[PDB]
Amino acid sequence: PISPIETVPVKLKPGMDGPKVAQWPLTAAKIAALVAICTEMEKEGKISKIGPENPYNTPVFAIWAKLVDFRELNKRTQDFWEVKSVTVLDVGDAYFSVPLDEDFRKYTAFTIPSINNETPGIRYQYNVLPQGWKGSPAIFQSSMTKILAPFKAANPDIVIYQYMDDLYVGSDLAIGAHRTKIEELRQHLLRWGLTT
Repeated sequence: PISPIETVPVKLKPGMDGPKVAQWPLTAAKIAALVAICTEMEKEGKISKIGPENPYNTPVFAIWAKLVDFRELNKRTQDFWEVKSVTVLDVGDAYFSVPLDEDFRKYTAFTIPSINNETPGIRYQYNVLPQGWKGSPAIFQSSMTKILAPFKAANPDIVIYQYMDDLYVGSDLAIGAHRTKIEELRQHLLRWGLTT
């Protein structure tokens, strides 16, 4: 889903405009692939079609996994403040549940190419943290930290540590009472839109 957390305000570096990078033609398999991916993403509110008033563009590609090449956007984006039983929870896909600042969404515009240069191509922008964008790790870690604050309070007998994309949970609880804690954690995250 999309987490009910407030967005972090983000800006381009001073005197900078958004990227306008031309999209590489894609393999017909790749385009059909992206179209299915984006369709669900749109259905889920993760991305939105955009109008002629958005002039920006960043190249995407498929690998099916959609990949965005935010090289150019990353250069124009402000800097961020970069910061026994053990379970490692993969929260990599939970980026797509954290809202992206509304005023910044327009800079993430991308185009899925049209088959055979026929149609114009569908334009979308992100409503959530895109992967590979400069500020996602820092905004995600920060949001994750606020979401976990109440859980850590109630369970100070557990060490929750995040290396980006992974949540490391450790405790000296027996394998059963620890596994139960992992499950209470997963349900708490779920309350907040994050699925793990």
